[PDB]
Amino acid sequence: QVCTGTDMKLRLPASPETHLDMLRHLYQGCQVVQGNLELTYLPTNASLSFLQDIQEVQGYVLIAHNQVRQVPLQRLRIVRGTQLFEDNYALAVLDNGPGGLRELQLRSLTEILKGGVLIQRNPQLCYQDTILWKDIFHKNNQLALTLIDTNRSRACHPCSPMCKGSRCWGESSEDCQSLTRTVCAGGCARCKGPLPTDCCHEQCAAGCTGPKHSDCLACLHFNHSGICELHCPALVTYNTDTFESMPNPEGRYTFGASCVTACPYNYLSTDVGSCTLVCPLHNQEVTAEDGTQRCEKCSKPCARVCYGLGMEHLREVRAVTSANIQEFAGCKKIFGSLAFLPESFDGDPASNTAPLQPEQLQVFETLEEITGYLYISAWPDSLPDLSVFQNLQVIRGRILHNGAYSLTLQGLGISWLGLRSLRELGSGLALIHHNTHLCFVHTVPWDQLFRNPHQALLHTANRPEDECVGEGLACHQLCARGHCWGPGPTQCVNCSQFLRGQECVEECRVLQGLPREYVNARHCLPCHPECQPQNGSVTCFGPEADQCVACAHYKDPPFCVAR
Amino acid sequence: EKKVCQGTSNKLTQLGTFEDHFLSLQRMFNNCEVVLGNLEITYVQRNYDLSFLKTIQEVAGYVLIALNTVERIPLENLQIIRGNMYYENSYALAVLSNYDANKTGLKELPMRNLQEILHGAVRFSNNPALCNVESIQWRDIVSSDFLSNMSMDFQNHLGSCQKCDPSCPNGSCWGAGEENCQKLTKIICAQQCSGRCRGKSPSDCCHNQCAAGCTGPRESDCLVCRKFRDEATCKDTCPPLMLYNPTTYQMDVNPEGKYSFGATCVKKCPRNYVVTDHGSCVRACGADSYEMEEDGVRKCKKCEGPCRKVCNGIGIGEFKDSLSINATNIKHFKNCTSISGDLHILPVAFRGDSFTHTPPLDPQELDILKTVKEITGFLLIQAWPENRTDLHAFENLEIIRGRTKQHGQFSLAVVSLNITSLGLRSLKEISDGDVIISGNKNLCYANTINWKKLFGTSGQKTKIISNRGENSCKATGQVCHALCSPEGCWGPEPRDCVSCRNVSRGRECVDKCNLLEGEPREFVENSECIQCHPECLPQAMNITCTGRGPDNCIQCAHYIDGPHCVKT
Amino acid sequence: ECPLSHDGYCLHDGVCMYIEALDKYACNCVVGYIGERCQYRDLKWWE
Ligand SMILES: *[C@@H]1O[C@H](CO)[C@@H](O[C@@H]2O[C@H](CO)[C@@H](O)[C@H](O[C@@H]3O[C@H](CO)[C@@H](O)[C@H](O[C@H]4O[C@H](CO)[C@@H](O)[C@H](O)[C@@H]4O)[C@@H]3O)[C@H]2NC(C)=O)[C@H](O)[C@H]1NC(C)=O
Ligand SMILES: *[C@@H]1O[C@H](CO)[C@@H](O[C@@H]2O[C@H](CO)[C@@H](O)[C@H](O)[C@H]2NC(C)=O)[C@H](O)[C@H]1NC(C)=O
Ligand SMILES: *[C@@H]1O[C@H](CO)[C@@H](O)[C@H](O)[C@H]1NC(C)=O
Ligand SMILES: *[C@@H]1O[C@H](CO)[C@@H](O)[C@H](O)[C@H]1NC(C)=O
Repeated sequence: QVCTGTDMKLRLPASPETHLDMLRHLYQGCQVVQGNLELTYLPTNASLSFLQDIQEVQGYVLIAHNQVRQVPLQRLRIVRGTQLFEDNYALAVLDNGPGGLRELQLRSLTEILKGGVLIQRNPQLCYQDTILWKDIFHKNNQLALTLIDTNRSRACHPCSPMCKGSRCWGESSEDCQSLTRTVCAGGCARCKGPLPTDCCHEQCAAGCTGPKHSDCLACLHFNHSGICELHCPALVTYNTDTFESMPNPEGRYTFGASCVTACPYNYLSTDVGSCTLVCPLHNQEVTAEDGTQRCEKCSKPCARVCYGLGMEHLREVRAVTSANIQEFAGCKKIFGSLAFLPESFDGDPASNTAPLQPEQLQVFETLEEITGYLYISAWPDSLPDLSVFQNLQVIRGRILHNGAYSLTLQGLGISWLGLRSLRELGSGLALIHHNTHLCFVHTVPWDQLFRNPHQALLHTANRPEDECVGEGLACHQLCARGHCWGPGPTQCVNCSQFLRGQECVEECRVLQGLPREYVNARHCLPCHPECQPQNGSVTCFGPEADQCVACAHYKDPPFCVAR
Repeated sequence: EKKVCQGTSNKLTQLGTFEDHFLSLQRMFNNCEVVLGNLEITYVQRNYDLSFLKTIQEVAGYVLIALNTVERIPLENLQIIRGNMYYENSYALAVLSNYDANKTGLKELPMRNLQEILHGAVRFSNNPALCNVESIQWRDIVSSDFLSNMSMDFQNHLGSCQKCDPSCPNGSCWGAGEENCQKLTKIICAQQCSGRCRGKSPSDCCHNQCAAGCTGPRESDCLVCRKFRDEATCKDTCPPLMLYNPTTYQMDVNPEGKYSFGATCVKKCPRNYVVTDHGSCVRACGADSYEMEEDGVRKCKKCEGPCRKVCNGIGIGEFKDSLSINATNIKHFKNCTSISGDLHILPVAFRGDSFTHTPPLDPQELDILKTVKEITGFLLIQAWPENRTDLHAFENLEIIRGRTKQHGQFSLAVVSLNITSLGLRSLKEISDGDVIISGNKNLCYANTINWKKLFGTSGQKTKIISNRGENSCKATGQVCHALCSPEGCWGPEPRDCVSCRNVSRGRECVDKCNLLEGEPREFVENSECIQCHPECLPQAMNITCTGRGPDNCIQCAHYIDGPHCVKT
Repeated sequence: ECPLSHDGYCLHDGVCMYIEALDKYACNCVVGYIGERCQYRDLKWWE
């Protein structure tokens, strides 16, 4: 029920046919949004049934350029606003508009911690100006920015007469806003009614149901096991009797705005019990042999480690050019992401930026792990696959392109992928669109690459089935269950036979063949060539030549040497 | 400024007569507010005054009022009882059998400002005459966790007691005068916050870490803290040094972050405590650790490999109740280098114990204490055999950190011994604590130590008096030493001067290491002439060895390999 | 006063006492010591 949220400020979607499908695969079943609740460029007849349970948004809520009649966010409870759209805005409803937003229907929304409201350029909405925004806002941001559109170009009905105050979001009777701040008495921050007895706990944020702290509507700082307060229980208990430190059994790990038992994959844990995406300085990401990772303190120098895009060394640049190709010299783990923009292969005059070459990508050969996303939008006509990323093992995806994607391919001349050793896609999605030559798009085992239920392939506008059957675009039968990458037999992810040099072969040359190879549990490896070939028997057993029953020329006690 | 009061751990023990114990109680608890130990009020007679108990504000242990005779114990300004130490494993406030043969003991106990007890319970027993204590409800004081084990009784018979104050709710008054009733802060209070409060208003209750009420919703207007005490405020956890930064995405300096030294948060740990990565001043680190300094201050890191053995010492860990080292626990100190605790050499180990059924300590086992090197806490030596002349069991005692101190002040106490010289040949630094040498019979060489260059922490005295006398070691059997500095000498043997001026070869000091008329030739290095390379031929009235290495000689012994003097 | 099961329980010539008001076994130290079993010397003063 935890999703990471997108990062589309105002840009156009990369694929309009799979954008609603992207929101369906991500925002379904979410209740706590770690990032941003963004709804950009949604046309009419859009099934928005995946939005009926989102409650907590840690960043801003954007509804931009949409043509839907209504946005069902009636269960939206709290907008924390840790990341804001503009400098001082947290609820931005822009440029929506027969189309256009009819009613907002934000019933349970009664708390915004940081940020303001920007409702602008929406000539289909009625009740954006009659909402008391001081009831929703916190005490610290009472002087917030409350820019509300005035022109509506549609005269509609007033509010429902069953509730007083004329504070309604739409036309329904159960839709009008209940005051939680301007109805309280004394110094109550949030309350249910005007009585001082019905005031809420000081750690409740969006109201409460009872006076206790375990039944808030939304909580202010940190939640664990239904109990929420300011300070999260850490893993270190400091006993002030004999002045000692103890591991706390009841300490929970800080995850976003909550405290969980163990925070999931692609969230690196620290010593203070506050897991997040990246670790600070003097810390190395190590593996705790359990599928998860937990960075601790490193040694004394800790000088050099490989960084990438979206990090300390590279902030403003978006693509990999020849200026930042020396920094990836032979590193096996890029901290950050990789993006190949179409401007990276273009020569810009008066800038001394040389375009890339196909012989320059061989520095990415020893790459095995990417902590961010992999974005490719331009590819030369030299080689039609991704053999320069063939040793890439895992893509973590802690930094995502547009907050949603971790493996993006935009308009390439690629025909088969060729990502052989790719075995784990951590976070995000996988978008493939407008590739008119890529046939092998559904033969990849994407379900074996996934680790979260919010992950799915989004493919469109690729090479169809009719151009892949008559043209012979189908690999060998060695790839088990159709899990295939390219037409060669060397790119099966899991074949039921042995391996001769990262290539699935049918039968090892043990009883036959001019060289002799020994049999591994999954591989098939060549041993020393001067072992005597046994005509109809098991010849070789190990890499050292002493384990042969007979050798060629000389018999010495260590091994068999030719001279 | 909340002056530190040490407390007493001498439960139900009369110290001498009644007058001597009363003078010790008046001398111990004179003008002290926060009691880190235990408030034990025992054996106070009728015609005495207890005004010095008016200044005690809070106690960090149990409060044991037992076997008294005075009619009034003014514990008026006592605010909170922490209850860190338990009396009967669940009890903190124990008033136990305060009655004479006339059954007229403690008539009233005016605990006016007492509003909350965190840990422990309340036990009242055998109080015939006791006014305005039976009407006090204890649901306001004792929390809901430790409410089950408490029990009390009241038998008022022929006490001639008057009426409580009707101007206070629920009839609960501590005394008999005006505004002498219980300032209850729990039940006439809204349940809209889990902390305390000051009135019946719902939106006017205290902070979560403000225990025993407050004077406002801000954490500065607060009487006492609950877990940690920040400067004039109360916090649950004062923040570390380097937090996150949303701008530079790196580590940022502290706006208000400090360390954690016990109940308070200070800016810097002392030089002997271990600075952990979480920013808390600790005495001992974790069980899988390695105490080693990184940059000046002492730290602990995760040890690799075997991580063989650490010694808990006396007082903490497994040996918390054992009061001295003896013939039973010394076998755990065999392969031990760093004492992470205390060391008590008491006369119970040499006389034998009939209660705990332990054999007497073999005096030859004290050489096992030769193996250890340092003490984090304190050293209390009150026993030594009559035949051995010097304390040679602590020859390799390098540093005493003084983390745990005897009565909160003393760190090195070699008292009531039969020694003629201390013999601490490697004691070079005492990081914390006071040093007393007193009560000894024939121990000189004590005023010629000059302890001011031994400790580095300022504000520390020493107490050396009535040991031997300056005119007693005047004879030829006792002298400090010649040829060395008068800074310090530990014994009559020449290996006992602290700072030798001329020659400091090993542990001993001599006339001179001979560069002209000696077969070993030792080059001077930092006023410590040590033996040079053994394959160097001694010269005739010349400088033989210049420095450390085979390339510092003129004529080699056997063979010449360039500048080196090699055997083969 | 106290029986032979608590003989030697108290140190430094402090006499054993039996408090019948609480059914406890206690010490009476000589002038100069401190503790539960009269096991510590008062270090804040002489000797
Ligand atoms: C010599 O050194 C001995 C240490 O090795 C030391 O022995 C200790 O004597 C103490 C005297 O009371 C004991 O408290 C201490 O630990 C005890 O071990 C018992 C083993 O069964 C436990 O049953 C016992 O538990 C309870 O004991 C009493 C009962 O009233 C409580 O007061 C106590 O709090 C606890 O609830 C306790 O754990 C013991 N240690 C060892 C390791 O044996 C001996 O006294 C020394 N002799 C001297 C100084 O003369
Ligand atoms: C605080 O955390 C608790 C614990 O997870 C939340 O309780 C869950 O609420 C959802 C509502 O959709 C239920 O489906 C779960 O079954 C609940 N879990 C448990 C263990 O009860 C709670 O919603 C969080 N927020 C607040 C404001 O209390
Ligand atoms: C207690 O302290 C006060 C402080 O002035 C002093 O006058 C008094 O003599 C002290 N009493 C004892 C017994 O030390
Ligand atoms: C005191 O109450 C606790 C409940 O927390 C219980 O576990 C314990 O047995 C009780 N008795 C004691 C400490 O003697």
